[PDB]
Order: sequence, then C-alpha cells, then structure tokens
Amino acid sequence: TTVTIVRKDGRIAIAADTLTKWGGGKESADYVANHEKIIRVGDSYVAITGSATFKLILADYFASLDEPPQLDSVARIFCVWNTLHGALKEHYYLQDLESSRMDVLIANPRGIFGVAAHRTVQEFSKFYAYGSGSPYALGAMYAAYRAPSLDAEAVARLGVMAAAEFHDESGLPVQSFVMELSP
Amino acid sequence: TTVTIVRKDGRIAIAADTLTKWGGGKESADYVANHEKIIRVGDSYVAITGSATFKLILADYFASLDEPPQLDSVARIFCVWNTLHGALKEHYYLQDLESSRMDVLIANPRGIFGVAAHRTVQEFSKFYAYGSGSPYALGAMYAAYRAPSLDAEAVARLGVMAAAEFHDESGLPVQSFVMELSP
Amino acid sequence: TTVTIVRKDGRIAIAADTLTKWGGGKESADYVANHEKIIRVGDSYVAITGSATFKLILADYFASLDEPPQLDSVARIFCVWNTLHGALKEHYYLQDLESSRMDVLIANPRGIFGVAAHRTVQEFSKFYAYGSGSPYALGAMYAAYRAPSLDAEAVARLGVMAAAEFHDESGLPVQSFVMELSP
Amino acid sequence: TTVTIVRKDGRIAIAADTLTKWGGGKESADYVANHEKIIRVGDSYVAITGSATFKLILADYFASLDEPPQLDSVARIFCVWNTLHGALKEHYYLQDLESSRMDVLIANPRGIFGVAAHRTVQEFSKFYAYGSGSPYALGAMYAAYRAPSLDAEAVARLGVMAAAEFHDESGLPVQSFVMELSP
Amino acid sequence: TTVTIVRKDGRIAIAADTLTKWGGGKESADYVANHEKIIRVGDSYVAITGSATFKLILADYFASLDEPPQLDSVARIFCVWNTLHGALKEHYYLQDLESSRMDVLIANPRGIFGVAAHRTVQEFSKFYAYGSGSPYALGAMYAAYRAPSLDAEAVARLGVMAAAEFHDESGLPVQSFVMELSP
Amino acid sequence: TTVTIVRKDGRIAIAADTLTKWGGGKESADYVANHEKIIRVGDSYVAITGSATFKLILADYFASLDEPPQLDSVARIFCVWNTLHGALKEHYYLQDLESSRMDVLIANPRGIFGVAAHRTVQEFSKFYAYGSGSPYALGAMYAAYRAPSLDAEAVARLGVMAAAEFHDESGLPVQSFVMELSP
Amino acid sequence: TTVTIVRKDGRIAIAADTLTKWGGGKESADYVANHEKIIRVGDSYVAITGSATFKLILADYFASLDEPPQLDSVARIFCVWNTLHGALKEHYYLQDLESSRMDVLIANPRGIFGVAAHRTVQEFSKFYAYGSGSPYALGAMYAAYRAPSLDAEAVARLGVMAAAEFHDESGLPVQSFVMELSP
Amino acid sequence: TTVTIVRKDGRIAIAADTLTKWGGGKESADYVANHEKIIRVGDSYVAITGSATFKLILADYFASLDEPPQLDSVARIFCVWNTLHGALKEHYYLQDLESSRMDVLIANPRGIFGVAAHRTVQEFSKFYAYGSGSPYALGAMYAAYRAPSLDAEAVARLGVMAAAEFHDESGLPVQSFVMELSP
Amino acid sequence: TTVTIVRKDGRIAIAADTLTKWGGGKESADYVANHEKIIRVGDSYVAITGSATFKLILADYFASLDEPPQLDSVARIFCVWNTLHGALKEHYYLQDLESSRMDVLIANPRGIFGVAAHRTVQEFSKFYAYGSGSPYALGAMYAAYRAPSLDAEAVARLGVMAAAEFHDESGLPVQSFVMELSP
Amino acid sequence: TTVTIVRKDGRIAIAADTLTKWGGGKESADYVANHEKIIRVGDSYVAITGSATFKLILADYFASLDEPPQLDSVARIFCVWNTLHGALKEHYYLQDLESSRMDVLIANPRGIFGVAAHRTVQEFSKFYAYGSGSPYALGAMYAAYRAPSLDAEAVARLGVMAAAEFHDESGLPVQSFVMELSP
Amino acid sequence: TTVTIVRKDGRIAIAADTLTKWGGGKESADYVANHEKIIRVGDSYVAITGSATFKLILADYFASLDEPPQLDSVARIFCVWNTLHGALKEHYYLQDLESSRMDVLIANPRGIFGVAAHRTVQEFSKFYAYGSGSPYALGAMYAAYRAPSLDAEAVARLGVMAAAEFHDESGLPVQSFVMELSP
Amino acid sequence: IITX
Amino acid sequence: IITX
Amino acid sequence: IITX
Amino acid sequence: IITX
Amino acid sequence: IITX
Amino acid sequence: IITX
Amino acid sequence: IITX
Amino acid sequence: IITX
Repeated sequence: TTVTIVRKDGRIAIAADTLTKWGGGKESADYVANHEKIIRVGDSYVAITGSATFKLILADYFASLDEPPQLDSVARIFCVWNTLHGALKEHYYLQDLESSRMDVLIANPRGIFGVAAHRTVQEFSKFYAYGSGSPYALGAMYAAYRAPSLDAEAVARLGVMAAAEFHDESGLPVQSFVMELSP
Repeated sequence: TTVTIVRKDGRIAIAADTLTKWGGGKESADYVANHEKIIRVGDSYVAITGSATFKLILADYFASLDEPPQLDSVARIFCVWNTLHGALKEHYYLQDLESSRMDVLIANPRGIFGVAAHRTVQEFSKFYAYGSGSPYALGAMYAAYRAPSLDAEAVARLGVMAAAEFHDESGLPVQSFVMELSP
Repeated sequence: TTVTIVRKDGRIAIAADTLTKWGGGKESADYVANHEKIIRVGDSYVAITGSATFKLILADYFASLDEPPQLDSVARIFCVWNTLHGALKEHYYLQDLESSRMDVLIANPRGIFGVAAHRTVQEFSKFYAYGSGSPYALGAMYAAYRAPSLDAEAVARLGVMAAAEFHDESGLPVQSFVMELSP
Repeated sequence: TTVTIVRKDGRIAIAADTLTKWGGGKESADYVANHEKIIRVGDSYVAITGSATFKLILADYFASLDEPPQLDSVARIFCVWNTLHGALKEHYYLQDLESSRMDVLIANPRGIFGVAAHRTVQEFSKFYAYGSGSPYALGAMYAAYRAPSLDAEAVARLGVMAAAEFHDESGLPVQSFVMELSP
Repeated sequence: TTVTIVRKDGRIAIAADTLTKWGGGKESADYVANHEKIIRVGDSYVAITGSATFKLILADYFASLDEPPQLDSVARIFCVWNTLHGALKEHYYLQDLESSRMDVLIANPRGIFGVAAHRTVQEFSKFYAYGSGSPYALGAMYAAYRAPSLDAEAVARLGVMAAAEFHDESGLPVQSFVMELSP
Repeated sequence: TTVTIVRKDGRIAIAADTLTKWGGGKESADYVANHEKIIRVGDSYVAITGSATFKLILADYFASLDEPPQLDSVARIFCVWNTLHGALKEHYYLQDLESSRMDVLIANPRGIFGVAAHRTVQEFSKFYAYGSGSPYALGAMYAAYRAPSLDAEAVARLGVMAAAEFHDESGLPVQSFVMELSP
Repeated sequence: TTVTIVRKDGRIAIAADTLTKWGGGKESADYVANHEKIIRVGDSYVAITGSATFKLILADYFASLDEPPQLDSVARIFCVWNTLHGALKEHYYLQDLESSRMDVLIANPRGIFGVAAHRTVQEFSKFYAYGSGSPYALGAMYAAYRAPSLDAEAVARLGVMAAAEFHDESGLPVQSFVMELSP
Repeated sequence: TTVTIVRKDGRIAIAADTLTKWGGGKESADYVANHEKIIRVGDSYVAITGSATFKLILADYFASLDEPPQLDSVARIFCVWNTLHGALKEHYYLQDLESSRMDVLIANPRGIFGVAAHRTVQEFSKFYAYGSGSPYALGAMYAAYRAPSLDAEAVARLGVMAAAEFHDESGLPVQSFVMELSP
Repeated sequence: TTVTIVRKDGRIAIAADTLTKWGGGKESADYVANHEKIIRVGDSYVAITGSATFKLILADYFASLDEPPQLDSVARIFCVWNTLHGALKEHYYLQDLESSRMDVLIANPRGIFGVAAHRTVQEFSKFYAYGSGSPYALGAMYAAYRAPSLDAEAVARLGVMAAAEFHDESGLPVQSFVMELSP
Repeated sequence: TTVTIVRKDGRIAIAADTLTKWGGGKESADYVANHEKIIRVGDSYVAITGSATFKLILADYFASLDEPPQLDSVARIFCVWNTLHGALKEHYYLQDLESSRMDVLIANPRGIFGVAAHRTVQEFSKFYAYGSGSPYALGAMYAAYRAPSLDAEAVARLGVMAAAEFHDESGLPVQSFVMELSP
Repeated sequence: TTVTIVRKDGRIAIAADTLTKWGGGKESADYVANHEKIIRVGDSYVAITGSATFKLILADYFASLDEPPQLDSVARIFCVWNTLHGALKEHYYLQDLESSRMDVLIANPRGIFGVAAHRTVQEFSKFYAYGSGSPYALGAMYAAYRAPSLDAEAVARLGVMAAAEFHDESGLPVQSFVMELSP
Repeated sequence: IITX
Repeated sequence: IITX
Repeated sequence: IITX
Repeated sequence: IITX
Repeated sequence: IITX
Repeated sequence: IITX
Repeated sequence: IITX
Repeated sequence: IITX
C-alpha cells in the first residue's frame, strides 16, 4: 500500500493506491468492488495501511461512538487512538509499547497528520507517505512539491503513482480527495 | 479445496470441488456421502475452505441464531463474522489479528462476497476463488469470463475443474448453484 | 490399530484388530483380557483409535449421561462430539481447532459414520477405515467390496487382516459385529 | 508413485502408475508424453520410485555399460547397485550407509526382486510394492492374490489401482508388463 | 516469472513475461532494455525461470560449444543438462540430487519439453508452464486449449497474461515465439 | 549509498552520494578526502555500492589488466564480471549463485548498465538507481524524467538528493558526471 | 536521539536534537511540525529518548494529575517515576527490574537530573547526555565545559551538534532551553 | 582503546591511550612496561586497535620485509594491507570480505589515513578516531578542532582524554607524536 | 561495584567505591552528585551492589515503615529481607528461590553482616566484600588485616582501592564509615 | 591455578600454587608427586596456567630444540611463542587469532614477562598474576608491594596464598623461586 | 556440602562440613560466623544441603508452628515435608513432581532418615550421605563402618573428612552431633 | 487433520 | 492474510 | 523437485 | 517503530 | 537478488 | 541498565 | 547463588 | 583475550 498526504497553497489532499495483496496474489480494483483504502470519519479522511481488515474495523468502531471524534490536533488524535487500541483488543481480536498494527494518514481542513503503529502521532508540514510504497512516493513528492503547476492533489497522486510504478504492493488506479485549508 | 464465485449477465453462481483430504489420503465423493462444501444460510450460499469441521460448525452456529443473518453487504458480513469468531472460540474450540482459519465465499442475490481468515470481507465485481486450488481457478475464469457462450455457472465450474486437473487437493465432481441477481 | 466399517447389501458391519502397543512392545489379545477396541453405545458400535485410555473414557462418559445419545446423523454425531470434547478437557485431563486425539468409526442400523480427531464427522457410502493400518485396509476392501460372495462383515474383517499382515501396529484376532440396515 | 510386482502360476508381472508430482501439482499422463516409470534393462524391467530424474539416469547409465548387467540374483543385483551408487555420485550429482534415494522393483524371468534406497536387495516370493502408495497396493494384492481368476498381471495392476484410488501421489493409467517364469 | 509452452494444430509456441523483480521492486520492460527471458539456441527456444543471471550464463555457455546442441529428445536434453550442470559449478559459481536452480521450457520443431531444477526432463503433449505464475497459466490454458479460434501462440500468451493479471512476480508485455511442427 | 544513472536527449549521466557509514557512524565528505564512489575505468564510469573496500579493489584490479576492459554491452560486462568474481576470491579475500556483494552502475557513451551482486547485468533504457537509497531516487527520477528543463545530469543528481533527504545511509554533496551518447 | 543537560555559572540548560527516525528513514524537523523532544512539566523541562510516543504519553499523563509534580530532588523524581511506570502499564500499553523504556533528562532551577529506563535517578553536577548520540555529546561537552566564553546553553547545544555531526540517529536543528539556577 | 589522528595548520599528530584490558581487568601503564599502542614503520606512525597481539605482529611483519613500505597514499596502503592480510593468515594464525580484525590510524608527513578491519582505506581531511572510545574522541575533537590555541597534537590528545574520561576501555596516560606536514 | 566490611580491635567499618556504570560508560563521582552506595537505616549502614535503582528503593522502603528495622542478628535480617522481597515485587516492579538481585553488606555496632541475592544472610567474623570487585578486595584485606598499624576503616578502604586499581567496574573515591563495636 | 611474578629491590621472584583440579575433584600436592606448575627453560622460569598437559608439552618441546631459547625481551618471547603455537598444532594435537590456550608468566634475570593465550606478550614493571586466582593475588600484592619488610619472593608467595584462601581452584603449598636482577 | 548420618551400636550420629561456596569463591568457617549446616528441630537434628538460605527458612518455618513436628517415622516426615513445600512456595519464594530443592538428613533417637528434593523420604539402616561430597563420604563410611574402634560419630565425621579431602565444595572443620538410640 |  |  |  |  |  |  |  |  501507498498512502500520501500533502498540504500546499491553502489546499490539503490525501491519496492512496487501490491494490489488495494476498501473498504474491494481486486483487486489483478491477476485481474488488470495495477497494478504497480511505474512509471518511467526520470531516476527516483516514487513509489506512496494514491488514485490509482495519478499513472495516475503523468504520465499525467510529460508527459506534456517540459522535465522530475530533481528529484535528496531535493531542486529540492521540487520545482517540489510545482508546481505539483498547477496543481493538477487547472487541476486534487484535493480539516496548504494544502495536496497533496499522499506520494511517489523517487529513482534514485543520491540518495533515499521521499515526503510526505504536501510536506515534505526527503533524506534517508539507507532505508525507506511509505504507511499503512510501519511499518511492516520498522521492516523487520531494521532486514535485515546489512545482508551481501542481496543486496539492496532483502531488499526492503523483506519490502513489511512483510507488505503483516500482513496487509490487501498490497498484493503480489512485483514489484521492482534496479540501480547502481552514483559516 | 477450490471454491469459486462468479457474477455475470444478471446471474450469480458459486461452485466447489468435492474432495476431502486426510494427509495424502483422498476421500472422494464416491466414498463420502456428505461431501458438499457449500451450505445454505438464509438465501445465501456459503462455500468453505479450511478444516472440514467448519462446514458443520457454521451449520450448527447459524441454525442456533434467532433468525439467519443478513449477508448482503460488506459491513453486515463483517459484523456477522466478528461475532462468529468469538463463538468459534467460546463454543467450538478454535485456538496481528486472530485468525478464524477459514476462507469462504458467499453468494446471494444482492452480490458476491468473500471473507478471508482474518475477517477481511471483500465484495467482488466479476469472479474470484479461494482455497489452495485458487490460482488455477482464477486463470481459467480469466480466460473464460468474457466468452459469450458461458454463463456465470459454467465459468464458476470451469474454475473448479481447472484446479482439479492440476492440483492434488481438489477433486471432481463439482457441486454448484446459480441464482438471479436482484434489482 | 486398524478399524473398519462397511455397508453392503442391506447389512452394516464394523471391525477392529486387538493388538495393544506400548512403544515397540506388543500386548496381544492372548495377554490382555480387555483387548476389545469396539464399545456399544445405545444401538451403535464405536470403534476407537488412539490412546487405549479412550476406550474407557468413552464408556464412562456415555454411561454417565441421562440416556445414551443418538448417533445416527452427521449433525447429531457432531453435537455429541462437541460436548464430549469439553468433557474430555474438564473431567478426563485431555490437554487450528483443538484435537480430541482419537478417530472413531460408528456403526448403527441407520448408517455408517466416522469422527476424526478435529471433529470432522463423515457419513460413508460404502466402506472406510481409520487407524495407522488404514491404508492397507482400504486397499483390501477396495479389491473385495464388489465380490458377490463376501458380505459386509467379511469385507470389514478382511480390511483388518490386511493391515495386520503388513503393519506392526495391528494384530489378530479381529473383533467384528454385523447388523441389518434399517428401512 | 506406486510400483508393484507379482509372481503367480508361472508368470511374472510388474506395474506402475503414471502420475508425476511437482509439489501438490499434478502432471498426469495426459500432459506428459514420457510418463512411463518402468524401463527395460536387458530382459529385466525396472520400476522406479523417487525423483523423476532417476528414470533417465538409469537409462543413460545402463546404456553406457559394455553389455547390460545380469539382474537375476540377489548377489548380482547387489554388485550392480553398489557400483551404480558410485556412479550416481561421480557422474550424476547425487549428494548409517549412504542412500541412493530410489527404490526399485526388478522383474525378469528368473525372479522378482527389489532394491531399496540403502541397497537392501530382496527377492520376493509372491508380491510386493514400493512407493508411497505401497501399503494400499499391498492390501489390495493381499486380498486378490489367491483369486483363481486373476493372473499375475491383473493382481499387479490392481495394486496400483488401489493406490491411485486413495492416495494423492498415484494416478491412472497403469502401465504394466508380463512374462513367463523360466524353468 | 511465468513461462509457457504449447503444441496445437501443427504449431508450437513458447512465451514468457518480461518483468524482473528485485525484492518487491519491479523492473518492468519499460526500464530494462534486455528484458527477454527466452533465448535462441540452435533452432530451439529456451525460456528461463530463476535468477536473471541464468539468461546470460546459458547464452555464454552454449555460445562456447563447438556447435549448438541437439535439444530435440528427452535423452539428448538430459545429457546436455547433466554436462551443463558441471559447468555451472566449475565456471559460473553455482553452489537428494544437486539442483541447477532453474526451470526451463524448450521449444523446437521436433517437440516441446521442460527441464526442471533437478534435471527432470519431460516431453509435453499439449501445454505446460513453469515459474511462480505457473498455476494461473495452467488454468487459463486448460480453459482455452480446445477453443478452435485460438492457435498455439494465442494459448501460450494467454497463459502468461493470466499470471500477470493475478500474481506479483509476472508482468506484461508478453514475449512469444511460434514455429511449425516438423514432419 | 545511492547511485543513479540516466540517459536522456543524447546525454548520459551518472551520480552518487558521498557519505560513508560505519554502523550508525557518519563519515561525511567533509572528513573523508577520498569520498568519491565513482571510479573511471577506460571511458566508462563505475558507481559502486557495498563495502567501501570495493572502490579500491576494482581500481587495483582493473589497473592490473593488460588494457582496460570493454564495458559497452551486456555480454561483455558479463564476462568481465564473471572473471572479476574469481579474482575477488583468489586475490582480494571475498568469501544459489555466489554473490560478488556489490551492485554497480556503469555509464559510457555506448549505453547505461548495471551489475547486481549475483552478476545480473542489465541495460537500462531511461534511468535506474542502486543502493539502499534507491527507491527514493527512483521516485524522484520518475517525477522529473520528462521535465523538459532537466537534462540527464540534473535528473541523476536529483535522484541522489531525494535519497539523502529521507534516508540515513545517503549524504550530500552529490558527485556526478555527464557525457554525450555516441552515434 | 541526543539529549543534553548542563549546569554552569549559575545557569542551567537542556537541549535535544529534532530528528525522528523510522527505520533508516529520516523525518527531519523540516517535514514534521511537532518535532520537539523536550516537554514542559511544571517549571521543569523533560527531554525524552526512546519511542516517539513517549513525548505524548508523558504530556497526557502529567496533564491528568491534580497538579504537576515536584521534580526537584532525587527522591521525589523517584516516586513520580515509580507511579508513572504503573500507569504506563495500566493505561498506555507498555509491556531484573521492569523497564520504562525511556531515558530522560530533567532540568529545573533547583538542579539537573536524569532518569534512566530502570528508574535509576541521578543528580548531575556538571553535565550529562542520554540517547544513542550520547557519547559524542559527552566528549564535546568535556572539551568545552571549562571554556570561559561558552555558557551552559552553548555547551548543551554543542553536545547535540557533535552527535548530529557523526551519528545517524541525531539531526539538526537543536532545540534548547535555559534558566537561572535558583538561590 | 582510543586512537586519534589530526591534521591542522601544517602539522600532523597521532595519539593513543595506554590501557590494556583483560575482561573487566585493567592493566594500566603503571603495571605494563610495553603499554605503547603506536609503532613506527618507516617514517609513518601506526596506532592500533584490536587484540594487543597485533602491536607485535605488525612490528615483526614489517621488520621482516626487505625495506619498510610506503604508506603515503590510499592505493599504496591498500596493497600493503592486502598482502599483510595474507600473511596474518599464513604466518600469524588469524582465522562479505574477510576481516583483518584491527583498525589502525596511520600518520606520516604526506597525510593522515585509516585502515579499517575490512581493508577500507581512508584518507582524512581534518581528524578522526578509531577504537571503542572513538565517538567520545570525535565529539571532543569536533568541539576543539577550530580553537586557535590548540595545535594538532593538543586536539589529538584531547580526543583520547575524553574517551578515558567516560569509557571503561580507555585509560591515561596518553601517548602522542607530532610531525610537520610535507610540501 | 566493590563494597567491603571489616571488624577489628573493637571497631567496625564499611566502605564502597563511587563509580556508576552504564554499559562501558563511566559515570564517576565527579559527574554524579548522588554517587554514594551506602545508606543509613537506623543505626545500621547498608552498602549496596546491583542496579543503582536499589539505593533509592531501599531508602523509600525503609522510610515507609512504622520504625526502622532491627538489623542486628542473622534471623532478624532474614525476616526483614523476606518481607522486603515481597515488596520489591508488589510495589517496585522486580520480576531455585527467587532472586532479590542485590547483594548488600550491613554494619552496625552489634556486628557485621551480609545478604546475598537469594536471601542468604551471613554474619562475618573478620572481613568480607561483595560486588564484582570483591575478589581483589578480599586479597588486599587478607594481606592487610593483621597489620597492627591499620585500623578497621583503613582495611575496609584498602579493599575498595585494590578493586578500583584493577577492575573496570570500581572507581575512586572511596566512601567509608566507622563505629565502635558495642559491649 | 594462581601464578604470580614480582620484581622488587633488585630481585625477581615467581610463584605458583600446587593444586590440580579434575572437575570439582581436588588433586592436592599430597597425592600428586609432580604437582609443580613452574618449569625451568634455560635460565628462565615458566609458570603455567591452563590444562595440566601444557607443563609436559612445553618441557618436551623446549627440550627438543637445538639450544634453549632466549626469553628476555618482548620481541623474542613473541617469536618463540609464534613458532611454539605451530608446533602445538602440528605435533601436540591442539585444535580472531587462534588461541594457544595457556597463560604463562616468565621470570629471568633480565626481566619479568607474561604471555597470554592469544600470544600477547607483556613486560611487567612491578608485579602481575595469571590464572583464575589472579584477582585475589593482585589485590594482596597491591597491598603488600611497598611493605619494606617483604622482599620480591614474599610478595609473590603472598599473592598465591590469598588466592588459595578464597578460591577453589588454588591450593597450598606454594612453590616459588627467586633470582637477582642482572645489571 | 557433605552431610552424613550413621547408626551404630546403640548410637546415632549426624555430621556436616562447614564450607560455604559462592561460585568458585570459598567462604570458610574462619570467615563466616554462622557456618553450621545442622539445625535443631525438637529433639531432631536436620542437616541441610542446597542453597544456604534453606538453613534460615527451615529455622523460621519450624519456629512458626504451634509445636515442633514429629520427625520420627517415614510417614510423618512425609506429611511434614509436603506441607512445608506449600509454604516454601506461598511464603518463602521458591519457584514430574515439583522439587523442594534441598536434600536433608534427619537424626533423632527413634531413627535416621533422609528427605530428598522430590520428597522421597527414606529410613536408613546403617549410614548414608547427601550433598555433592556424598559419594566420597559413602566410600569412606563403607570402609570404616565395621571397624570396631570407631563409634557412630567417628564414622559420620570420617565421611565428611573424606569429601573435604577430595572435593571442592566441602571444607573442614566438621560439625557433628551424637545421641543414644531410644529403646 | 481433515481438510476441504 | 490480506493486506493494504 | 519432481517425483514419481 | 518511530524513535527519538 | 534479481529474479525472473 | 545502570549498575553499582 | 550461595550453596551448602 | 587481551585488547587495546
């Protein structure tokens, strides 16, 4: 999987590839209807790496809360994820610090963030990428980020394309979203 | 085992081989009366790979619920399976995420689905196959899917035949079912 | 051990060898009084492979129930065995799915069945055999099953004799039983 | 593989299955032209189990000798095989006693023999079988050997059929040969 | 890699994918000029699976012989390969029977053949495939082989396409060759 | 290390980073005078990854030959490297196919090539990169390759910069060379 | 990470690098907004080494207490940390004496202190450093500590710079803080 | 051990600690008469880390050559060391590339060099250090190198002192030498 | 660590070194303010070896009791330590008999004692030493104990000095205490 | 074993204990006639630790040379030992640098020396000790070395006594020798 | 440790050595005041082998009972010890049958007994010994038991002396006790 | 161990 | 074991 | 590894 | 596994 | 390790 | 792991 | 680990 | 094993 996130010129974008792997087996978007790796949670988008099951777990989990959570600051995202982890263990059969076994990027109008598997929450200032395709994506976005003809969404998508070009765990098409940075 | 599932021209079909293995021992349908690997659950068909015991476990489990479950959307299948897993552990002596140790395909008139052992639920758009015979079946169905003289059930069965031709864990006859896609 | 079961021309038969092993040590029926590996449970006969202790456990267990169980359909045998397993663990010190560590064949007038160690219950249509002597028995019964001069019991016993001829875990005499198939 | 050999009523017969395995992959006689596992060496027939490469190695090796070897007594077969082993190591890249990694049956008019992988040479008095299917075959031939309507070749073939019926490393058709016992 | 070989209606064809892997890295034919996995050796074609280095080794090795070898019968191919193996060890730094670490298909007008890594040489009667994509290719060719509108080369190429569709070690374009069967 | 190589618009370029690592220790170009990872061999440039010792070994080895070698075709480079390997073992204390433990890119006017540690020689058609920084570089060059304002050398260098931006085994400055493609 | 702490001429200073590592991946302060490794807790500063998640855990934990803790004597720091450890286990999913898996330096006006991962609390008299860059920092501060033109903060920062110069787990910019020693 | 080497303002200096370790045992210069870790070889000084035996081996080896070797360029030092290695193996009982198990710094008027255990030869432009005390020494020299009152020898020695201050494998006194850089 | 204890001519003395280790890292008394390894508990002195954390744990633990404990007979010290051990496990996160992981010497006017990590309590009659430096200390005190010019405290200190002279886990200065033996 | 060596006031002495161990078994000088661990070689005394067999090997080896060797400088002792090692391997069945598996002290009028198992040769300036009792001996000699009433031999012997007092691999009586330092 | 027990001519005696070991370290009775390994419990004497801590545990434990236990028959000693074991686990931190990790001899006027670590209680008829010195002691007592000039106590002590003579875990002086056999 |  |  |  |  |  |  |  |  490759997932990317970019913040540039008053816009925020998030993108992902659409290939599912089962061993060396490829399950492309052409065979799997529910191939999207980005879910909506409130006005945030959450792009997910890891076991494909986590897409459905997070959807179910966030759905079950009284209201959706605020995912717009590092401390907030941290609490949400610390609680989540307990729930992964108590309800969803997950097995130094324990791992939640997924890395996610989170985009909303207030900022771009990431949560890694040991609940390290980071806020990013320009772009980043998670997933095994991530270094190909980082290189591509490093080359394109200051291109004045490429908006945040073009850059995000370019990251994913680069990873799908060279790495066997990423595949086109690219799914992506874009929003205005809030003031 | 090979199990297959196909959706084509308004019809949905599901198929399975009939061979049971015990080591290198073969228990063909000619020696085993209860050789069917597909069960009915409500108006769904469920084709099972894994230990032969799971056929009976699912039959007993689903029979024991107040009414049979809706297995017609990804989110629904997920809940059913997440509950099921708990029951496999509490009542049926099952041992990153825990594994349910079975992969199944699910056909009903509202769609074709799969659930893999770590509760990854997928909806399929044309065809798919699970089981050790699965890649032989995928190739065969890839070659035959657009043949205009082969309906969904022919394609499903052809998948199983291909696997039985070349792999020592699949065997003829093929058991299959077909239904109309709903509107 | 070899145990066999046959269904032919309106009769059902079950057979077993009588040799007990302790390592390479042989405890033949000539030295062990209670050498029978088939027990009666209701109007069913149950032939046991595995630790010799299971003969006694099943006898004690089934004796302790309110009435003996119905063992005449695949689903029924499955429930009986799933419960039994829990008892092996709670009362009798047994240690993907957990194993009950025994394979048994079950004969009664309504049919011939088998339960393998992971509770796979099968109904057989002609003959089968469990135990380490089992392939020798299968071959012999394959050759003899359609012989018109050999009734179900002859075929069952022949299976055991073949195993005792060639394999060091099976030994003569053969113990066997025969009954009429019900209408 | 199953290979069998029988000596009965002044005739000698030898048989083999025709299935080649590559993992769980099946390469049946229908796909492989050179599927025969018995080769001719002088007036002897040699049925081979083990790596498929040994068919060709023996053919090449025996071809390369001044004349073909006498394979008609236990001591003779032993010398032939002890020499052969050295040649497997010096010319053909083979790796308590060292193993030649193949078991063979040898039929000629002077008798029926076997050589196992550690150069144990045996002469058989009625019938025998080598290969992973061997116990199924031994049981079937035990049941059929004294049938007065089944000649040596029928019995040999029946052995192979039994193995192909129940074991995943043997497959039909059966290749067989028959000859008169000499005086 | 997937390589395939087919013989049908007086023509013989051989095919291969073009993707090179370095870990999970993909080196497609679009980045690598010398991406062909089939080489010419006399009037034979040799399609190679295994380390990419073997393409060049064989080319160098066969080039160095007095004339190119006859590869048109099973025994002949065997000799060629037994000698070759020694050379892989003495000149090219290769490390039950030793392995040559490559599986190849060989096509010429006199027939279609394969050599697996332990020098098992087979002649094929309809089609076959080697490489990690091989079972997908076998299934696809099984489904298409009797299609009257698909010649040998179409079937060969279809095999490779199927594998590239579903497996992460195969990639398009397909390289293929065709010849007329000789009389 | 990151090394890159590019061929674009009639020019060929090659580049490398300049950081040496000893564990987590960094030896930057600011402390090490002989920090160049590209050497000249005839009119070729050879960029080296692996142990730093190989820079000096290749320089010594190629220096010792009667004349420098032709490194302008895949077959040629292969021979040169097959011989080299023997020399690494016999004179320079190096320890399926054996590994030469270095990956190198080779640029000259006749083409751009790579040799990986198991002597896989590739000719590249647009760009490539070796070394642990290689995927970052590949992404960057994928994004910049078709930029009409960036010549082959800019692209090569951009690759290395991307790797030094994100990976702890690569470091600026970048060393690079450029030449005209010959006609 | 490198963190340093210094006490000199009536001032106390504390410093840290800003580089985050994910494997060999570098996440510099230029990409990560929340790159600070020092947090404020009452009038103390706490510089943290270990998993990046601990920055957020401590911030959350200390925030949750009735008031912030006194961290101005060895015994006090010890109690705070012994309680903290229990909380890392009960609320934050941490796994001779157990380890808290983090080493920290603590600066306040009443002194300079450290707590290592097995709750060894030390008070320092001149300077110290924790983290994998620590020995480079110790050497640099040893050389500079008595320089009369370098105040406590210059020395602290020099320590971090030295580590970033030579070690791949530390990176500029340096974040630092300074306070007056109390009377 | 710590050894250091510095080049500054037309002078070159080299230094070493004097402590020998045997386990946790310390053998200081006060108990060992021959505690010097630097030897003279021609007009070079060679400071040695590793087993204490290597001091004597190099002294004996270099003494045994026709004349002492030129150690004043990277390529030259390399040849000397590549030959040396062979001798360590053939005469002195030493056991990717093989290791010579010693790291040395080499000072002469034409430059400052290092040779690491896998014969990586480096030329240094300002200063460097080898041995377990090396990072403490690097930090100290980083802080002091541009101090205008500290000549090359002061800086070299300061490195060793820093290591002896904080690390249990280095000990005072410091032995050092200085020479003029040649023109 | 070295700790010593001596009883001679109506006086009792106890001593310790002052060096703290972190790996091969040395934290001398010159850098660590709270370097004392002896604590006061009632009118007893307790010298501690083991993890540095135990100094603080014992101080906290003994402080927390109603009154300080009597440590003046073997049976008493034993009860105190058996209770302590339980508290190390329940409050302080410690992990044939279980080990308390510390060795201590105890001096008071009624006698000199030791407690080893498995709660072996000993009373000493002349002198003893614990810690890794202990054998060096025992030898030195064996040589000096009967010197008529060396009082108990001189001997105790001499033990520590000897260890610091030759072992890398002990370091000067020596901290010591002396008291009158009671009547 | 403990062996010691001392140089003081114009005299040189060497000493050893006399206990032989076989496991936990003690073979004291009272049961073993040839219990001496010091041998004479020219005008040197050689005290040996290690296997008891080395006493005899060295005696036999040195006896076999043309004349006894000079053992009076570090370089000379080194050559003698490097040759010796080769002989241990070629004639006496011994098995980074190879180990000679013995540590020895060497006393003669020109100095006091030691050779450790990896041929590290040291010249000592006051005293030293080898063997498992060595630290006890070092401590004792540290305490006694400057005592004006104890000559070199008293100090040497005191070292051995200390070790025998406290350690189970050393035992009295002490064997010792003394000589005048030469001018 | 060696402990012995003897019953002869109307007297019973028990003996033990007095050496404590800590590794290879010896703690003789000359340094340890509380060196006695025999304790009194009622009118029984209990000699203990194993960890030194058990002396104090048993003393504390037996002291804590309402009255001391009867240790004068095999069944009685067994109950006492079975209860004891539970207490070693619940109160004293001890970790086929579980082991109590100590072997003891018990003497009283009604007989001589032993309890081994798995609670095997034996009554002895002449003499016995436990502890690592035990076989030396058994041999000595075997030789001396029928000597008419040696009473039970002489023989018991002689056993301990023999062990101290030859084994490194036993040491003089011997502690012993004697009593009259009751009538 | 019986499998599908 | 299905992955993203 | 192709077997019979 | 993100480390400071 | 470059594979076909 | 800081020791005494 | 102090033994008798 | 003696080391520098």
